[PDB]
Amino acid sequence: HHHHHHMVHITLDRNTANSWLIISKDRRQVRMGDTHQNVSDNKERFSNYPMVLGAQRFSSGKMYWEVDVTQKEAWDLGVCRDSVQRKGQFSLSPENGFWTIWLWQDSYEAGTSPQTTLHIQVPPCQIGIFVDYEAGVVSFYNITDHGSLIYTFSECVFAGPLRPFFNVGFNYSGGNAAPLKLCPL
Ligand SMILES: Cc1nnc(N2CCCCC2)s1
Repeated sequence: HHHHHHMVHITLDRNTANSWLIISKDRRQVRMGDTHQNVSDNKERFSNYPMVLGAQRFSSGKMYWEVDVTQKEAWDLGVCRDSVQRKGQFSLSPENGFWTIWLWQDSYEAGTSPQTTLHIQVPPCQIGIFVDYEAGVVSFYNITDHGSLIYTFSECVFAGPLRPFFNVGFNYSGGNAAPLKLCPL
């Protein structure tokens, strides 16, 4: 892929974060805390899952960013509609306004409904995410394996502004404490 030149600087929006998340001062890293992080509740916060949005909203153009997933057991990454549901239980699907992939229990899947098995020979330490708004495309790349394609959502119906989407995952196992990090351009 030659999408690197559409690189955008993503920062995390504290106001959308689950109340257990800890975002770094530079707003480029997020991890699950061991308790409530002493913030007030608001209608933006994801209540049921350790999720947060990027501050940036995209309604046109081509955008690229990279996320570090080193030593994590579980995570979700991608984009979502600005108007996705925040409270209660929901599935990650395009019908619900999400275009995502995840790791959980030693397998990688795309967030279609129902979900799709991914075929990854080299476990990624960094993921590239490419959005072509006009084309209706969201693609995921394995930076660790020379930028190899993971998955393409095509014929996407975004139906609104898009926001970068993150889930650091739970840490029931004690093996998933590591952060998600937005990698430098
Ligand atoms: C002013 C505000 N508007 N909505 C708020 N909520 C507090 C958290 C639960 C949902 C209701 S704060």
